[PDB]
Amino acid sequence: SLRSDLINALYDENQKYDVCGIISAEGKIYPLGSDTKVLSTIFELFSRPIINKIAEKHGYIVEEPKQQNHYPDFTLYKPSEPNKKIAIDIKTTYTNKENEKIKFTLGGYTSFIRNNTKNIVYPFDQYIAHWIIGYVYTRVATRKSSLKTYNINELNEIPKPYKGVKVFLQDKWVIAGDLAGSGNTTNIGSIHAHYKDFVEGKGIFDSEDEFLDYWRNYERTSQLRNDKYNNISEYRNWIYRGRK
Amino acid sequence: SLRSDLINALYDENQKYDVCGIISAEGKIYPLGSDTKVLSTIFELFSRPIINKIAEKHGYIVEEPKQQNHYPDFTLYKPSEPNKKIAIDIKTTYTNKENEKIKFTLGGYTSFIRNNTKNIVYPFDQYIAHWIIGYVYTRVATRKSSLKTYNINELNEIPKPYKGVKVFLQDKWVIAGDLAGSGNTTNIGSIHAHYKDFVEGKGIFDSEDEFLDYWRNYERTSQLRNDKYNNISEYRNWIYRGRK
DNA sequence: AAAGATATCTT
DNA sequence: AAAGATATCTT
Ligand SMILES: [Ca+2]
Ligand SMILES: [Ca+2]
Repeated sequence: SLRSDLINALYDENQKYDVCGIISAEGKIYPLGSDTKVLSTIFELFSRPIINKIAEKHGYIVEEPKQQNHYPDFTLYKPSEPNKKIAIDIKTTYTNKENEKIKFTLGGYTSFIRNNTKNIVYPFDQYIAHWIIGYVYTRVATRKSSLKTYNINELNEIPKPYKGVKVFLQDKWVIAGDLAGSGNTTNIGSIHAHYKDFVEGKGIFDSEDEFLDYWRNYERTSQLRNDKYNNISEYRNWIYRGRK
Repeated sequence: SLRSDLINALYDENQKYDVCGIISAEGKIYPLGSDTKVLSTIFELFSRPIINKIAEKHGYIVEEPKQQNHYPDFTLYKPSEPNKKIAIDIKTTYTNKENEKIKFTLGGYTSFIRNNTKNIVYPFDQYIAHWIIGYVYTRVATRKSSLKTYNINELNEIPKPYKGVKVFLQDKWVIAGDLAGSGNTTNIGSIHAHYKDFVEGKGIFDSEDEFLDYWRNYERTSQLRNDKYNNISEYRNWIYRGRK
């Protein structure tokens, strides 16, 4: 399917190619930075061509946002089915060692999930799926990457800012956790778990209806949450009390 | 000086090279996206080797943050002058048509400017200068040719997501404005003016002491600024009255 | 954890 | 503008 073909293409492309720099039209190469900020940009650009290639094989148009603070990264849709749009968003995180627990931020809990047209390319009720493409890289220990430039014959001398990178495709609701991923920017937190848990889809929500309801009523601070719910157990108890 | 040599080298490099993609160690090239999240990253990486080359000719050490979430991008200093450190930060913004008015976010007003060791590589009082390397680009809409991968022999055929990149080097206090650059992430706002105003330093503050005092006492919300000051005129009146 | 830093944009 | 979106990290 579109999903199985996209997952296989992403696994493959990642296995084959290691991004190592930015290149000018003149052929001069500038090495990469160490932060997640440079690597989440690089992972998004890396996935673009793949997503477009797989979508075209399946008859889906691909549209990126026109505005800069909108979701999702990629909107897939057949022109004959306007309300079967698929949302694909790329998220990234790091580990210091290969097998520790990781976690992502999964977008806002106060924007398009509470308002049908807030910060989103198409009305939220036109989407039938919300997929996360998750990248995880292991930081290199060196905090002094290269400060020189390179030519096309020195490609294999360029220090890579990661040791290993893994990628998965999973539904957003399935890997969603019950604790905020950020405070002032109010992001859904994902589960806090090993990499295999995201691939396998071992979450905490019983359904996408429960995931949406949880995040739609989650309070912005601890103070407010202490009178309602802080976690999935307290949310289920809030449901028993009659949403009060 | 360090400064004059730095801006000549930045301006020259901008003029002679055009970034057009991310390259892998295998040689495959991925085209660029058109938003500031991508261009911000590319301009930082492009400037890194230039900053280090010029810094080294003046006998300055270049140190980058060891942790994410810390200012500044580049800390320059001599072993003989440890309390005369120079902070350099790269800021980027865009324009829809060449030469319209622009504005930048200049860093938090609630971190290192109010707490000497908050979110900064070195205590804030060891720095004697805070420079901004400002990048401005005109946005160019992505087309179909940006959605595939390229080989090195097609470098000059890759479509760029930008045009007319301009760069300046200026003191943070000199280009600082009196209105916040962001709400929930409490950043200082720069003046709102044309590129030449930034080059020439036509800001609203009379001194770096006034800049600092203004942003150290600026309240986070309009509700609170209503009773204090919202702009330079109100701040100067408040000061005239005895800070009340 | 919770809350607020890191940079910039939109309405 | 002011206020809160865009991603993700630290503490
Ligand atoms: Ca996104
Ligand atoms: Ca910075």
